[PDB]
Amino acid sequence: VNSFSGYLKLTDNVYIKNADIVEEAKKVKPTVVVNAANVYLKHGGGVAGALNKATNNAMQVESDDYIATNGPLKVGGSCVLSGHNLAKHCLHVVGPNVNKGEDIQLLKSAYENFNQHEVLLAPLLSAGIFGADPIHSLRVCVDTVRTNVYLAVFDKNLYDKLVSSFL
Ligand SMILES: Nc1cnc2ccccc2c1
Repeated sequence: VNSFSGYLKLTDNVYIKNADIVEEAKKVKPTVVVNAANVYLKHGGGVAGALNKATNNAMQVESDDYIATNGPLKVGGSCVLSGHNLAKHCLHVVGPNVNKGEDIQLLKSAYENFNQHEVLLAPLLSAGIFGADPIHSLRVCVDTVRTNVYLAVFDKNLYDKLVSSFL
């Protein structure tokens, strides 16, 4: 049993809810929250900006030190950093950004990072401002992630379309 409430069950391991991931993280304090990161860990907008704002910029300060030491992530890659006030850990995952011309085949590699964690609170990778089709992102999630994933969708209209269209 876990603390996640109000989710619709899509598969054995994938759950979905219309929710603000920031407000969900604050309530649950999950072991892992996933950030929709870029390779520079520059958290300016979208999920990254919303989570960073909720940490009072502490996520960005930590991230800048990580990049100064290690250099940029790979598209499809990840790193584990602090969850600050939101979670124990934040898994920063880089999905391909279609608005930068990145290979959408890298979305499966991105979701494979989730398999290193038994339970996660996450957004749909590459969806929203990353420019991918969220329906596609949910299909790749279900077909790639084997661990237990609780997906938060910010848009109510999109949530209803994701559920209604789910095969
Ligand atoms: N409170 C907010 C604001 N913006 C967001 C943008 C993308 C995903 C979630 C968000 C949550």
